[PDB]
Amino acid sequence: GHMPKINEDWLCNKCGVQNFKRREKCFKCGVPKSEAEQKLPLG
Ligand SMILES: [Zn+2]
Repeated sequence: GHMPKINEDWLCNKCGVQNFKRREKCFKCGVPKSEAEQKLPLG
């Protein structure tokens, strides 16, 4: 079926955490995912 693959995690640039893969911001540091690991061309 579908596969957005937005739930693909993102390693933070400050706290460096493995998050809930769907987080817009880190659970403790609160850095934006847009300011972290970029994904495949798909909004
Ligand atoms: Zn963070």
